[PDB]
Order: sequence, then C-alpha cells, then structure tokens
Amino acid sequence: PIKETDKEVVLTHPADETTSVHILKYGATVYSWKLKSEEQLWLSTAAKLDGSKPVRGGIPLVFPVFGKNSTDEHLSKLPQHGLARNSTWEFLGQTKENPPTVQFGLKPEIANPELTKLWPMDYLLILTVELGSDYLKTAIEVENTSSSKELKFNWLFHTYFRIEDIEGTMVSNLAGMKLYDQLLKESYVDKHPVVTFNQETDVIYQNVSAERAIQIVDKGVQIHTLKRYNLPDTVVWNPWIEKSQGMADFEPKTGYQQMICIEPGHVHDFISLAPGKKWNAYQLLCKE
Ligand SMILES: O=P(O)(O)OC[C@H]1O[C@](O)(CO)[C@@H](O)[C@H]1O
Ligand SMILES: [Ba+2]
Repeated sequence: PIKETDKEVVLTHPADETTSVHILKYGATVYSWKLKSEEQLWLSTAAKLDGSKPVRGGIPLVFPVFGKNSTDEHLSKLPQHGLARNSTWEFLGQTKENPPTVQFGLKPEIANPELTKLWPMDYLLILTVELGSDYLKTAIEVENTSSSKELKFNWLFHTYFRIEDIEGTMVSNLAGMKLYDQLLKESYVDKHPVVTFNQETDVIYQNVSAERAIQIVDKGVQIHTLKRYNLPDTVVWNPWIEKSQGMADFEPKTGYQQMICIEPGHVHDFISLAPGKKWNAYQLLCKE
C-alpha cells in the first residue's frame, strides 16, 4: 500500500507490510527503510524532519554539486552538497501497486527560493522510488528544460547504511580501485583486500560499473549489498568521534559506530547536458 500525508509518503510491501520505506517530501528524503521490520538505514536521533535543514541520515539527495565548489562561477555560490536536499519536492503520485512505486519532482519554481536565486539554472528532476520485497531502488532522471543553456551538475545519493558496529565492519569489492582521499588530499589505488574502519574516512572511489556490487560484511554475513547504474563514483564516509561530536544534529555521539555511508554518484567531474537532453541513473539496495 501507499499512504500520503502532509509531510511524507509511506510505502509498505503488499506481501509483507513490515517491509516499508518512508520518504519525506522535504528533499524527497528517504529516512527509513525497513526490511521485514528491520531498519536498514541510519538516522540521527537529532535529525530534523521538519524541513528546517537537511536530514542527518537516510538518503539525502545531492545535486547540482557534490561538496563545496570553488572553480565555477555559479556552482561555487551554493552550500555544500547543493539544493535538492534543502527543497520540498512535489509528490507526483504512484505508478505501481506491486512493487509499490512512486515519483517525486523538483523544478526551480518549487525549489528553495534562496538557493534558486544563487543558482538560477533550469532543470526538471524526477525521483522514482520502488520498494521490492527484498530491495529498495531509488532512480533519478534529470532533464535540461532550457532551450539555450547547457546544464552542468553532479548527482549523488548520500546513503547512510545502518550497521551494528563500525570497528567489526568491512566493505568488499573495492580492492584495487583508484580513489581520491578527501582527508589526505591525494589519489591512490586501494591495495587492501577489504575496506576496514578505525578512524575518520572520507574517500571517493572511481570507475565502479553496473557489474560491481559492493558488500557490507559483519561477522562473515553480508548485511548490505549496493548496486548502481550510471554512477561511476562511490564516496565512502564515516565522520568518526571528533566530527560526530561537532555536528549539532548528530546524536547519539557514539552513533558513528552504527553507520557507514557508501554513496554512489557522479562527482569526479560534472555531467553536461545539452538543451532538452536527459540523464538517468539509479541506486539499488538489497541484502544478498
Ligand atoms: O554535513 P553535510 O553537508 O551533510 O556533509 C556530510 C558529509 O558529506 C561528505 O562530503 C561525504 O559523505 C563528507 O565530507 C561530509 O562532509
Ligand atoms: Ba567535509
């Protein structure tokens, strides 16, 4: 079933109503995904869900810029991670009952007014969210609705996976891939057979195709599987102790122990879309 309220849309799977996803209209932000009653995503206990600021947890949507830009006249004007997660999207309706599937839209006319004034480029975004019995798919289409100007942008899904204990967690299937390390400010090949975590981690892997599934492992069990289409980059992030302590909406302060962000996107460079052209991609979460 599909249920809309003033603030959000909630999908529940017809075959098992304890499998669900909650999507806040603000940012079209998925903030809970339960698989047979078990929460898959991390959400801060101090996360704002009231539209006052972006949600600390779930799946914030990052567009038209990842991180902070300082090289482009217009993109440099925006706050870190852009304006999609700061805007209230329109619920466009359901498109399927089983699997329950719904769409959200964004265009400048309904976006964050302040940020739209700073980056007055034309676009249409359509997010499609599909809740399967054992997966969650979040798909995006971007259309350049300008008749004259190119549209230049990044796209990333800022997925917060929920885990039991960060220090017991490993991430597999990134061995031998090139990354840019946002902390060390250098690029190198990951020579470790799996990714492990014992300090702040902020890295951007490159050249991940539709064929490469990334697995999150704990006690020899695959607790999450991430697949994507048309998003060659993967940000892997955990703020660790000090950065968690510094984020006012991040609670509890030990909560970095229960999250890992594995974020598929197109962020290594900008996509440029000619007038009237479209780009699309998706993230597919499951538990293989
Ligand atoms: O606090 P936010 O603007 O949501 O950003 C959170 C994180 O996003 C990243 O750029 C990648 O996850 C990190 O460096 C960290 O800043
Ligand atoms: Ba940062």
